[PDB]
Amino acid sequence: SVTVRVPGKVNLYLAVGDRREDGYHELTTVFHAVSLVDEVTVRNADVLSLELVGEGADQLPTDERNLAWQAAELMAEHVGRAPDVSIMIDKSIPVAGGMAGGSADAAAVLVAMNSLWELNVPRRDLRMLAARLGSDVPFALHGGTALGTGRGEELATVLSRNTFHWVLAFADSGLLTSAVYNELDRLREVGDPPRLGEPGPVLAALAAGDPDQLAPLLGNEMQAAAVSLDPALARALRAGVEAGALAGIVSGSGPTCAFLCTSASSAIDVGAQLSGAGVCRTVRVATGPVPGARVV
Ligand SMILES: Nc1ncnc2c1ncn2[C@@H]1O[C@H](COP(=O)(O)OP(=O)(O)NP(=O)(O)O)[C@@H](O)[C@H]1O
Repeated sequence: SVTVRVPGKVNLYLAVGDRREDGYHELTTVFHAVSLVDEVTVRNADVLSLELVGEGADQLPTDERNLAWQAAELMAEHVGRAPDVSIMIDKSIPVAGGMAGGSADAAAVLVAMNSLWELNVPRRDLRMLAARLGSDVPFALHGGTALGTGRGEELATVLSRNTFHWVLAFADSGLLTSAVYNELDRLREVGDPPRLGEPGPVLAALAAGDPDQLAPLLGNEMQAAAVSLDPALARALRAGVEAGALAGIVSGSGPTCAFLCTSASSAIDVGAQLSGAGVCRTVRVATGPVPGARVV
């Protein structure tokens, strides 16, 4: 038996290219792994099986619709083997919370099988499988913080002088990424929504470990479009700041709102205030960066 710990992610920066076709938007993102994690335990078995435990885990498929299952099938096929493993996932990355928990579990399956079967295929081969699986699996292997420029290309590692302290808050209902991109396209036709800074300043603030410098540079071009559809998000972001956060953004298409705090103490206090105030379904504290999928 091998257990791998793998983190969920938040996007600190997301610039979304103008629609082209067939209706694509080129994404430039700064990905940041944070300490809400799943732990995936893989053992040899007679047949592939998958079980998940933890809040929300009962909502998830336990067959080939689950990326972790597809990961086990791909890793085994890659080494000409049958995927004869049992997979147990202790899920603590909030479900449907926009932090790419199925992608983290898939990355963890790759790493757990690599270690369990004593194969030790190189990291390059794992990144290759992760790309086949889906667009967030590569970052779950990578972990830390990284800048991503587009579909294939390597992620670029960004090191920080100190850890950052987050409050992460999850709305009781997610939005379809489809709809948010539509409202983004429309807001741009009808007007001029926020267009982001360049990502170099964001990387410099991260490198410096300076949350006061990072805070006004967090951004997400999808946020306006989310907030257009669910205006409640606007009051939630304001509430988090009223609670003492430096800044808050929506991550991705939501439902994660991410609030950068000055310290672990501050995040505890901001988190308490936000939980008390009921603007969100779930409120959690976290630190980042943390490592990607690794055997524990
Ligand atoms: N172990 C898993 N494998 C694959 N899909 C999953 C898994 N868990 C949840 N999902 C699916 O993805 C949605 C729930 O999200 P989850 O994977 O919990 O983080 P997320 O909300 O997907 N973040 P993102 O990848 O950024 O969209 C639902 O439609 C689920 O069916």
